[PDB]
Amino acid sequence: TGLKSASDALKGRVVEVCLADLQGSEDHSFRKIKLRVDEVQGKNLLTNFHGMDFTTDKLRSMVRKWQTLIEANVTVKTSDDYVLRIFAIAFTRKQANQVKRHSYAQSSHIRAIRKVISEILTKEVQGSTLAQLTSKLIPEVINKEIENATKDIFPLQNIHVRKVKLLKQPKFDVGALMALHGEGSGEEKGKKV
Amino acid sequence: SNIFKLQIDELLEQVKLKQKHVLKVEKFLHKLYDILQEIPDWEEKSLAEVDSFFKNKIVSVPFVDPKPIPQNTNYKFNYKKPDISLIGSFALKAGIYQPNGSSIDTLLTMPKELFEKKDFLNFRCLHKRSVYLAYLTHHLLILLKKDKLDSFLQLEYSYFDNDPLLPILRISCSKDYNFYKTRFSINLLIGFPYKVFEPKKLLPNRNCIRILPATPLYNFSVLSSSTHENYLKYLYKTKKQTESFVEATVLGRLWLQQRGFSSNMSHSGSLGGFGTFEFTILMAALLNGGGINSNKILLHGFSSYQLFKGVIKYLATMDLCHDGHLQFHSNPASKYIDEGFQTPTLFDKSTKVNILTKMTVSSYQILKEYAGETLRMLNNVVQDQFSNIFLTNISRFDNLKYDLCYDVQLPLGKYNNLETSLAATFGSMERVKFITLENFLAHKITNVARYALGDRIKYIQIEMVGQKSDFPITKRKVYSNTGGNHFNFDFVRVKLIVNPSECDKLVTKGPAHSETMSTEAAVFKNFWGIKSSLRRFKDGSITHCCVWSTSSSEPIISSIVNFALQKHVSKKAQISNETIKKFHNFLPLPNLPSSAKTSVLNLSSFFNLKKSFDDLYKIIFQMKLPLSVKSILPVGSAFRYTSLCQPVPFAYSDPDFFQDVILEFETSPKWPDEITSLEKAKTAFLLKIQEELSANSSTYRSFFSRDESIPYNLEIVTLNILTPEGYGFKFRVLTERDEILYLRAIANARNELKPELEATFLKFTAKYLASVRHTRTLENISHSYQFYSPVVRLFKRWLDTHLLLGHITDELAELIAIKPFVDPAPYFIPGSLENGFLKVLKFISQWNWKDDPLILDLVKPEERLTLAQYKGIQMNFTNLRNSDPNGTHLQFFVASKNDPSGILYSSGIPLPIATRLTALAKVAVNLLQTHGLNQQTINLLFTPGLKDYDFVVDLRTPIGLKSSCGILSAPSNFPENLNDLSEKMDPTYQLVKYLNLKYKNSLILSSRKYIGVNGGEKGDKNVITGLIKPLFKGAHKFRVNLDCNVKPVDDENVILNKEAIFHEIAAFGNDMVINFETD
Amino acid sequence: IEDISAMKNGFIVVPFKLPDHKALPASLHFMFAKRHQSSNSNESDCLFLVNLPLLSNIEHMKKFVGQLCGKYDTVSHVEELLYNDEFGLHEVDLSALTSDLMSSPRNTALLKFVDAASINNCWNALKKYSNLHAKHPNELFEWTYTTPSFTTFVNFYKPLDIDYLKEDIHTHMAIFEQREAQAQEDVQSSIVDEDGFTLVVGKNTKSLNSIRKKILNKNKKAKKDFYRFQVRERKKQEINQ
Repeated sequence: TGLKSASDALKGRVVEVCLADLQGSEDHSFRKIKLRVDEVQGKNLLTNFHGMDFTTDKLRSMVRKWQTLIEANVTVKTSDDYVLRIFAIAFTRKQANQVKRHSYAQSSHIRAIRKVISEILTKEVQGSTLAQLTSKLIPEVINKEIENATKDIFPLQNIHVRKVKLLKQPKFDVGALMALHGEGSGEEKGKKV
Repeated sequence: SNIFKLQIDELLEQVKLKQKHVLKVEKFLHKLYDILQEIPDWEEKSLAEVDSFFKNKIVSVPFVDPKPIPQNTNYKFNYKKPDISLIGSFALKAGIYQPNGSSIDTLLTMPKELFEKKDFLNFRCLHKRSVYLAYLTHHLLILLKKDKLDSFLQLEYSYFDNDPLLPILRISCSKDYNFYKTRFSINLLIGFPYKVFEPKKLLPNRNCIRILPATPLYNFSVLSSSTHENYLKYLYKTKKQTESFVEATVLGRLWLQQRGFSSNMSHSGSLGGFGTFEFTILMAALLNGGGINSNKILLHGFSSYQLFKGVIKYLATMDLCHDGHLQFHSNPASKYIDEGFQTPTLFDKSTKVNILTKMTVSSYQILKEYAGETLRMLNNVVQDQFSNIFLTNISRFDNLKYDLCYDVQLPLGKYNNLETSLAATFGSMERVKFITLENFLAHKITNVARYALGDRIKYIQIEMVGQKSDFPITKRKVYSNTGGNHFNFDFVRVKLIVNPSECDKLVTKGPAHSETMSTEAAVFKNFWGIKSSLRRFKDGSITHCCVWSTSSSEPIISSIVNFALQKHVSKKAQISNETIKKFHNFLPLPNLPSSAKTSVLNLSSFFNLKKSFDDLYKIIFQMKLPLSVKSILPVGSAFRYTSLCQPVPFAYSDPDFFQDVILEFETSPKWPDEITSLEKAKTAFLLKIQEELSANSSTYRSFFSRDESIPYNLEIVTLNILTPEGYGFKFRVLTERDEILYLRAIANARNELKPELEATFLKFTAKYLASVRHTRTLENISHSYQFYSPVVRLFKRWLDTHLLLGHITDELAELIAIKPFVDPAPYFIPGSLENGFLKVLKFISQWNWKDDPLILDLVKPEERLTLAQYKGIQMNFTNLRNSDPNGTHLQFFVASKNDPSGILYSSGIPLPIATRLTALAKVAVNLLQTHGLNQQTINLLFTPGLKDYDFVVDLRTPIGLKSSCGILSAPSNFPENLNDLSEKMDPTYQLVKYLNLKYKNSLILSSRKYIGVNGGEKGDKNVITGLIKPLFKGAHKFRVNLDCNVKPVDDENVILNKEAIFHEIAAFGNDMVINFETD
Repeated sequence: IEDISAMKNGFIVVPFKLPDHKALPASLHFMFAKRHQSSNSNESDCLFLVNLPLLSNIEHMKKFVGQLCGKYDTVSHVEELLYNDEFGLHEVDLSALTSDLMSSPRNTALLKFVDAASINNCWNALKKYSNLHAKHPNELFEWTYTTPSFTTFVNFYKPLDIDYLKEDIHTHMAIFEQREAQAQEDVQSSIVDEDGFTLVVGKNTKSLNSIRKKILNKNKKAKKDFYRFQVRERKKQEINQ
């Protein structure tokens, strides 16, 4: 109706979908994501990436006693002017042939691991846009970068990113959104009198 | 904030010549006012004798229509003599030494009783002004005959401030007592009493004129031609208070002149209506006010730059036309009421005249964005742009100020054909509202343009080209039967600066459909008629709208202007613009289904390329290698929306066909420590990728090329995936063991091989590393700068037509072309392909290398280079220009946040090629200002070369390659083996590459790589031009380090073996070559 | 002008024709020649060939001396071409410059012979050919262009053959990993200097060239108090100011 049209009653809604439902597989059965409605055209809501989050059962299924969890977070501004608070969790593994039951890190190994986590994931951002970062963290490969960069210090099973928050977003740029989706323009029907 | 004061001081030293050309014109002014002191007077007289007075003299009388008749002009004249004093720029010592020739003022007021107190009727106050000027004209001719100066001076009727209702008498010093040198004209304008009126009939809504419409032009003209001296009174008062005023006058009128807003007039199809004394009296109002709490925005004590900043900031933020204005009085405050007048408005309470009604609404509207842009570019501490603010001239070209320029030919004939040629109304109320047909038709055509475009444009300007504000004594006015008129133009130039997000929107909606139509729906369907329609949309919404058809050649704004002209102003008028048509069909038409009816801002071929890459990227991430693929990501020109041939499926002979993509894996520590085994391990990974792709995705086709672009590593094999959708991709592998390995080759290289290997490492950085963030920032910038991609395709077509592209890199072309977008100042952002391309060429003509870099920030308007970053790239430019000052081997220093080193994209270009680029741009800008924007001008601008280039080796093909290159005037398949791709492609590019690579010290070659963008209708005409080096001007003796091709005739001297070298050029391309020429 | 047949400091003009071109209405190319000798492997009894033809491969230098032998009955051990850097692709050797293993002027070429009799024979024989062109240009023995520029070089768009570069990658990576494991074993044994000294070697340093290059790239505490003379000097410094 006039006085609150529907296309601006929308445009603020975020939806929380499952990455398994968005990607067809089931190894993304955790890791829900948020899509923010930006532009309405022709009974379609075109969305953009708004965040990422684990389910609580995943990290409760990861936490075990007799190890340490090193968790880090950095507030990074991308190659757009999106600024993101992006998190990271990692758990200290025990090696194969380790007979002591503990496998704790000595907290300087925690500070050094958290240092290289912050450095290399703030190198993975700033060197990405939002679309490039999203396509980077779909196939879990920043976790492989953390694992390869950190096996010099501690073994570190199941590193994950676990949470990505938007903080500020630059402007709209309908052209950039429609280049993320695909084109479209309508000349429609005409009244027949 | 340091060098601005030195800029003000050097500017005043450049503009001041105030001792030499001032006292001699003061003495000739002494002679002039003594002559009009000794003029004889004239008694009380009448019209039935004044017609016989000026019956067959040498001097005519000017007038406004109708020629006044004695029935309703029972009128009388009294010739009393008024006082004389000086007014204006000379009176305030604000004289500027423009080579055009500035003006200078005389005071001719009137006594208080000689003319009756009924100045509110039908222009006979200005008719007694005209007969006053008529007898002063004839007897001033008499007095100059008796003072013998009939030789060199010329007195001429003109229009005071381009007003057809206000003539004046100007002396020009035409060809001790001869004079032909300084600013020429001296004008003879009048005044009135300070009280000619009743004070309730001065605000411009009033009326008493013949058949209640307002006459704002009329009661502004009588108020201006009364008061030319109270402005001097309180202006001199404010000049006695503040001492920054005269500097503010000269630099503000310099600003207004160098962006072309001169106070000539506006209403009659003139850009302008704003200038020096309006600027300075509003400056004085800003001194004595500016706030609703009587906030004195300015103080009369500080410097001139702070005062100019305050005035520009105020008239940038504060809107004066559409909602509200600030009133100021003289004999002071400035109060903001929120009542707009639909007129650029600032009001008085002393003279009681709206001053800026000589300014029109659209010219104020565009001056407001000019002042806002000036505020934006003087309120940033990073750069140094006083040349952009004051020193450059932006109005000297007809095209760099306005994105679109249409020629309205109006062959309507005469006044008695006006009724049934002009499709508007013409009669009483329009003629009393707008005095002449000039400003009547101009106001109507800018209203029709504003309604026909709406949000499809930003601002509008109307120019009556060919308008002459001077006329001889042989006519009472300006008689002009020019191009089919009887008024003061020949044709019309309608000029547009657009909103590039909404030009080619093919539906321009009105309001929605109610049960009974609103006033907007009424005027919309009246305005459109046959085009108007009622449409329901995909979201279920009924709007009034109209549908246009995008062509590649025509922007639909052209069809909108053409329709709204042949419906609402005339019917037999013509609208021409072939500049945009020539520039739009210079871009190649892709062989796509229904691609003559596409737009020019349509990137859908690029989007289909990106979707085919998305499918390939999916299967590569889902295949399983010994290392997980970290990032596979595209870096090609058609991924940053740059390629000439926008990608058509199944097109081998496009040199931008195979798009570069870079993949990298996890950081394995088992990468080999040596460069050749490293490249062989990378291609072992590529061999694994290729065999798994040919195992499962059999619809993809794949072979292996061999990269040769990075020198001295000869193992860089890249595979090429041919998608089923019809596209091709060169895959590279980047490791983290590449840059450290190259850098240690720099480290332990031999000591005279280090710059050579540094060039190798620069090629590696430009290809692998820096290109990724390059294509990322250009793809993120090209959606906020809408016209960047078509002006780059046009600019690289220009480079390939003039055959430079084999030396100047495409990323250098892209950075050169992005400069007038990310830094459009002092101009606006390019809203047309024409404006963008000509602004690129204007910049590269204007860009002097050896003191100025090309450092630029790739950011959207409204990530940055800070002050430290800007000083760092400034300082390393100075480092390079003191290690080499004259540009021996680094010719361009273009740099950004993604590359602060400059040398990266501009290494390896020869000084002949760089000087040919700057010279060809200088040639183009001087020829464009010489001839003008014409079709033959644009055609000769795109004629290839024909200059001091020496060889023309002309080569052809077995088959022209535009069918298999996708430029239509049909390949849809790949052959059964992937080596017929070779004979479908063309060899001229790497042929001339190998030839220049061998002969690089003796002569430098050039060709065109896109063979039939420029090589005719078939795709065959490709030339090879050679230029001999600066060493080879004599005949040297044989030493060891010559690197030439020898033919000595005597024993000492050796000369070039020219016959054998182009014979073996012909042998290297002996199927391709057909012809040789030497200039 | 034709009769010039010998330059200033030991050089020889050997000119030859160019075949039929469709757009050239006596197209002649030159070869500078100079004999020289040294004592090393392949710089002794060599001919400096300057301004050699554009990609003059092995086979038409081979037929050049072959029809020299079939025309004037010379001796020629010509099956080799050296220093033939035509387009400028092998100025440096980046393999040897980046790593030690698998390792250890402009427009010139090296034509080696084996016999001093052969170098004197072919030197005076091409001097005779220089002189006989210098007196008459008519029936010189010439360029038989059974075109090698169109097959022995035209690879620029032909794709590389799969099994070929497969086998190339296979044998190259085999021999490289072989001598790389050798270079790791050599440094990770107990390097003992021949007096008694034992070389310090890292855990995973994998070569000894790396050790010496790390050497080449890598080529106090306090007190202003507490001493009798130091506090005496600072007390006199307070006296100074």
